[PDB]
Amino acid sequence: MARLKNLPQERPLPLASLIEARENQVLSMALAQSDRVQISLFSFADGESVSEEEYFGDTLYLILQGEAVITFDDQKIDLVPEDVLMVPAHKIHAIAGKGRFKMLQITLID
Amino acid sequence: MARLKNLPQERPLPLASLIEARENQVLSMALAQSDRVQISLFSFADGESVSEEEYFGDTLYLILQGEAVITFDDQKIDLVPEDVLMVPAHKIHAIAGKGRFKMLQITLID
Repeated sequence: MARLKNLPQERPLPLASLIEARENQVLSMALAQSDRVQISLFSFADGESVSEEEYFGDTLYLILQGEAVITFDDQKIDLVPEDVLMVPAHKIHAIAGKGRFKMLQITLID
Repeated sequence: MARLKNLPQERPLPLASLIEARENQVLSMALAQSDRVQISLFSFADGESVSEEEYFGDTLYLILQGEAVITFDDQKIDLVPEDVLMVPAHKIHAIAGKGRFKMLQITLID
């Protein structure tokens, strides 16, 4: 079964408050158990993660806190809190922090 | 095919900036074309919409701008910008603005 998880149901909280940010560690939390959609919170700093990724489905990134940079093909795109960017299926890309940051990722597995 | 849509791909924007808010009108924008997940932006004011809803899948609400109140069963829960609340499948609920507001809704069709 598809289900949302790890989110408040009785007292609302800011989404950024659900994950810490660390200088030297990468943190992640799944917000869905689903075969059709992956929804995750992530935090890291600088290039502590920074793998090149290429997903089979479309992805939206939402910056919750801090600044980040996304790289693909021709461009470095800078992001600040509240920015959203959609990266289409099969677009090779990488994301890195400009310092510490927190983001929400939604990816279609499709 | 499942796909994300109506989101910037080359210049990031704040999610709240993608929809206006109006006193007397309800606005909506789909951010996905999918059979597995519904992702939408909505804005309205007060009880201009305010239907009681009951979804077959889990829903997360994220307040982008303005204030809102969610009602279900025993409780009125107040929300402010950046708050997230998850409302599980089959929980009857209603959402109303405390004035104008904008929100993101993610609902599993499952």
